[PDB]
Amino acid sequence: THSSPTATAWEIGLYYELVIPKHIYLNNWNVVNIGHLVKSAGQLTHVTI
Amino acid sequence: QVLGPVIDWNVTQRAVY
Amino acid sequence: SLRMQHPVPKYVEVNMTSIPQGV
Ligand SMILES: *[C@@H]1O[C@H](CO)[C@@H](O[C@@H]2O[C@H](CO)[C@@H](O)[C@H](O)[C@H]2NC(C)=O)[C@H](O)[C@H]1NC(C)=O
Ligand SMILES: *[C@@H]1O[C@H](CO)[C@@H](O[C@@H]2O[C@H](CO)[C@@H](O)[C@H](O)[C@H]2NC(C)=O)[C@H](O)[C@H]1NC(C)=O
Repeated sequence: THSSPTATAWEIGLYYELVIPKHIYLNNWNVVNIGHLVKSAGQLTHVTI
Repeated sequence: QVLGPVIDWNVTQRAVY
Repeated sequence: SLRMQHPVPKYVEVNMTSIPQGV
């Protein structure tokens, strides 16, 4: 906004985005599906939920 | 149309000695 | 002379547990 050899001035525009939480969850586990093998009419088959 | 197998993830049930 | 190898018994303990629904 101003530029002398002994003086300066600047302006900065900052925009902020604050997420407001509804609930916070701390003690958490990841799921790992393993399933089960089934041997049916000769064929081996992997079964999963 | 026959009834098929049942699975219940019980290890103790499938023990072989 | 006659060298031989006689088998002698031993064992290792192995515990196993289940995983309900396979999860
Ligand atoms: C898992 O399998 C075992 C073995 O089939 C079950 O344990 C038996 O339960 C019966 C009663 O329902 C007892 O009479 C037997 O003595 C038990 N056997 C042994 C080796 O412990 C067990 O109930 C099954 N189900 C679960 C959920 O564990
Ligand atoms: C692992 O478990 C086995 C069970 O088979 C232990 O075997 C026993 O070892 C002792 C010697 O300390 C023998 O006197 C017993 O007869 C064995 N028990 C059996 C065959 O039922 C073995 O010692 C264990 N190993 C370790 C490293 O702890």
